[PDB]
Amino acid sequence: GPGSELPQMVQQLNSPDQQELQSALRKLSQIASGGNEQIQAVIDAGALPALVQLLSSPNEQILQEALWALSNIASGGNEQIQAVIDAGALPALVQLLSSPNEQILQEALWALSNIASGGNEQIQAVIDAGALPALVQLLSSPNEQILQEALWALSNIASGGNEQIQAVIDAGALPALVQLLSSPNEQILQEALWALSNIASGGNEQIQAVIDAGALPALVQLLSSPNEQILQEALWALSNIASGGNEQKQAVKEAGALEKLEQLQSHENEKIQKEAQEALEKLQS
Amino acid sequence: KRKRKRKREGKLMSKGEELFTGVVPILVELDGDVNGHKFSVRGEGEGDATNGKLTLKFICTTGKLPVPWPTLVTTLVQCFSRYPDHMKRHDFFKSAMPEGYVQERTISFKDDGTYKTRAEVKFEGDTLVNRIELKGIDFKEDGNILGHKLEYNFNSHNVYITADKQKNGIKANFKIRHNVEDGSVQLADHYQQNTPIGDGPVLLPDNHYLSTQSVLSKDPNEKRDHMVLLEFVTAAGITH
Repeated sequence: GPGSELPQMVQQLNSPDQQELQSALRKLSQIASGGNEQIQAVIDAGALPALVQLLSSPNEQILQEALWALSNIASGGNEQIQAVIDAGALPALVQLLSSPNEQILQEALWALSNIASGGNEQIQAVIDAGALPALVQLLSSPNEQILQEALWALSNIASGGNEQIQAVIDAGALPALVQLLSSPNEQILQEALWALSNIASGGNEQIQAVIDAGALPALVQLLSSPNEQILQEALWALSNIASGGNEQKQAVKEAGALEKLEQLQSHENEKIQKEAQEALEKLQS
Repeated sequence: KRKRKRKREGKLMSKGEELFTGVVPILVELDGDVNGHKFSVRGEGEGDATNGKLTLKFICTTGKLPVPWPTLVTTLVQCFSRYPDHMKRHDFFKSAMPEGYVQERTISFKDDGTYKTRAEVKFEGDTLVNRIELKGIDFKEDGNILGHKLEYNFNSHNVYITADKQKNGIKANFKIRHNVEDGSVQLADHYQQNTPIGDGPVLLPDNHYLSTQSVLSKDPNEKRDHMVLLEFVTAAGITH
């Protein structure tokens, strides 16, 4: 697990010969795959600027290892996510969302999903790097895996402040998101529900933008779902959207969710029964 | 107040691990010749390593299969095994992706013939492909395999995985018990070797096992000789 020849590895990361660079990169990356204590030791040795410079490497095997190491670093604490941001990795990560190599694009998205799982200032850093126009594009992707990581990234960015929710809305994520509510795959569906629930937890205007995108009929159709998770999520989104004004409550009523909410109180579930009684009470004010 | 969900995508023990985070389309192509009886099989479906679930439909494109479908189950993608979070460092299979691995096997049917198989398991675009060559020798024409005396099922048991550090691969030796229609059992001895195709670093595991459960079925609207296969696979045998 813990090595003690790390400063020599960072010195080998800037080696003119490809083999002694790859060896140092391979061993240094495996160390970043470990615990948060191991991720500090690689940061403290100053591996970060060398790994960031490696995101512009014309070798795919170097690029893929640099990128994998950096996504594991971003899977650490909030000050370790900050170290990645501060090292300037974000513009190189956003440029890699246009890679013709699907494996590199996927590795970039996963790194981005990790950074955007940090603080609101770290979410903003991602928005400022301009990842939003690229993630909304990736929502049209025929690649199931790209679609999952792009929705995970957007769902995190949408858990931020209301201006950050608006950034996602103005990037036009909503039409692609409401389209994904009909999708056959359970996971991508749970992810679209996740992203929309977060957008619906914003200001009344942002709640209305969700309604305007045509999310309400699809959400009412998910209350008659066999899957307990999509059922739970369909009502989290329905409760969040009901937290708006009288217009944001009447829109829910007009969709037909009234009789649907009444039935989910006689349901055998214990979590869904209490979620339903907390939802219709919010709708009657 | 309103509730918000935020979560990191997580730590990855290998780059290849990430390529199985959702549902992955599978293609299986088999070229067979058992005792001179040439046949070809093609399977399509999906794999979900998150839950360890495979759903595939195999069709004999050459006509009638000369051998029973259960004898081909082991030959017809261990990269879709669910590796619990504490065992992710022991997943050789996903770690060898996308460039893939070579899977070689000798299957010895007790007091009957032997199958020699060579397969290339890798990604071709977003599809996980398993392209195989199988050669069968010394089979009894009135045996349980050539005479189709085996029941249409596949017994749930544990395959033990061991490292092969000198070949940068994996090895496994397990027995398969096929049920015979009369009431007896036809044993199939499996000797396996897996080696990476690429030159990238690979996850070499500590000894553990794969627990697999299989359901063989027939599509009612399928006139071709086929097999609908459902599998549940989980890695175990290494503690916290």
